[PDB]
Amino acid sequence: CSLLVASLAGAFGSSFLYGYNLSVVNAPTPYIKAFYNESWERRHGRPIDPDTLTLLWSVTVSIFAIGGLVGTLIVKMIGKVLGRKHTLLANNGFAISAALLMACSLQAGAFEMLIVGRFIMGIDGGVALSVLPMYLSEISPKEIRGSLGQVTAIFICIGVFTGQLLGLPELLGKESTWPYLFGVIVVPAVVQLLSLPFLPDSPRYLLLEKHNEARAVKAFQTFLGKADVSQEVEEVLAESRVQRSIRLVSVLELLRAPYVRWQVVTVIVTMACYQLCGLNAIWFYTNSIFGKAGIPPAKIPYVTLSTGGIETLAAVFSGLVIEHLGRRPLLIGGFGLMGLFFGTLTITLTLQDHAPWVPYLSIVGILAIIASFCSGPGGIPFILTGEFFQQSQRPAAFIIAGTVNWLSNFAVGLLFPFIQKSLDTYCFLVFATICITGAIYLYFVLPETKNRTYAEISQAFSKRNKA
Ligand SMILES: O=c1[nH]c(=O)c2[nH]c(=O)[nH]c2[nH]1
Repeated sequence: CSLLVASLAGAFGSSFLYGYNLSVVNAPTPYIKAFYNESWERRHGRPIDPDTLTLLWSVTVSIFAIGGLVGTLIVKMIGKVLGRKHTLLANNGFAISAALLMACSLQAGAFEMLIVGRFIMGIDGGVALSVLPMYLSEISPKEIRGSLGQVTAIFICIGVFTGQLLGLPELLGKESTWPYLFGVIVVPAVVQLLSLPFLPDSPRYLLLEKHNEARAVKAFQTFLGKADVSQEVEEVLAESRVQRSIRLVSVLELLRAPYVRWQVVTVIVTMACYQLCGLNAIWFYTNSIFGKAGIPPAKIPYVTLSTGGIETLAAVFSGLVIEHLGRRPLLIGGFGLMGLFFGTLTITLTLQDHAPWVPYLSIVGILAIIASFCSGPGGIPFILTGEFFQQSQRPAAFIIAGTVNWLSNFAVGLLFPFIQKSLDTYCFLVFATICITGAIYLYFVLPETKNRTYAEISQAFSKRNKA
C-alpha cells in the first residue's frame, strides 16, 4: 500500500527522469544539427564546418555528466540540512526549471539556453542518483530491501525504453514537434510533486538529529502496518550510536590511508572500466551507430525501440539472475562477454557487404551487448562499493566513485564522435580493449564477495597489501 505507492512515486520521479534524459538526445539529432547551423549562420553570417558542429554536439550531449559531477559534489553538503524529501522536492524544482529552459530554446533561438538546460538536467540527475537509494532503502523494511534495490535500475531501464519510444517519426520525431521532446519532462515532475508530499518522511534522518520520536513511530507504524515496531527502533538507535561512536574519515585521509590504497584503486578501476565499457554512448549515438551499420535509414527508430525493450527485459531477468549467479564470476563474465560481442560487432561492421544478411547481425550483437551489460556488472558495483569498505556507506568512497563515474561519462560522451570520425570501421575496438583490460584486471584483483563477511575480505586485502 503506502510502501508500494511511495516507491513507485519516487522511482518515477527520479530514475524515470534519469533514464529519459539518458536516451532522449539521439532521436532529434539531425533537427538539432539544422537548428545549430541556422542559428550560427544568422548570428555570425558564416557556415559551420562539420568538425565544429560535431564538437558543439558532443559538448551538448556530454555536459550532462559534468552536471552530474557537480550535483554529486553538492549533495553531500545539501543533505546535512535539507534531508531526503526536501532534497527530492528541490530535485523536482531543478527538473522543471531545466525542462522549461530546454523546451523554450527554439522559440527564442538560443543554443546557450539549451546548453544551460542540459547542465541543469545533469545536476538534477546527479542529485537524483545520490538521493533516491538513501530514501528507498530507508523507508523499506529489511525484508524486502532487495526488491527496492533492483527497482532503482528497473526504472532507469524503463526510462531509457520510453526515451527510445518518444522519438519515433510518428509520435515525437517530426520537424515541427522536436521541441516538445524536452517538454515531456514536466509530467514526471508534476506527478511526483503531486504524490510524494502526501507521504510519511524518512524516519532515520529525523531520528538522527532533531530526535522526533512521535513522528518516527507514526512513520514506522504506517510503513510496517503494525503498532509494535520496538525492535526496529532499537536497532536504528543502536546503529546511530555505533555510527557516532566512530570518527568519519574524509576523502583526503582516505586517499592518504595506505590500508585502503588497494581498495580505492580497485573501486576507481571498476568504475572507470564500467563507464568506459560503453552503454551511455550506445544510448546517445544509437541512431548514428545503426545508420553506419548498413541498416536502411527508414527503420532505425524502430531498432532503437527494440533496443530499449530488450534492455528492460534484460533488467527484469537480471533481477533474478543476480540472486543465483554471484558477484565476481558474474562481473568477469559480463566484461568478457562484452569484449567478445564488441569483437563480433566490429567484424560484422567491417565486412557487412559480403552477404546481404550480415548488416542484420549488428542488431543481434547489440542485443547481446545489452543483455551482457544489464544481466551482469550493470548493477553489481552499487552493492560492491558497500561490500568493500568497513562502514559500507563511506562518504569518501561514495564521493570518489561518483567523481570517477561522472568524469568517465563526460570523457566518453565528448570523445565518442571523434573516435568514430577517426575509426569509422573499427571504433568499437577501443571499447573491446577497455572491456578486456578491465576484465583481466578485476579477475586478477577482485575476490569473491558474496557469502563473505567484511572480516574475511579485510584480512585477505591486508595480506594482499604486503604489509
Ligand atoms: O542500469 C543501468 N542502465 C543504463 O542504461 C546505464 N547507463 C549507465 O551509465 N549506467 C547504467 N545503469
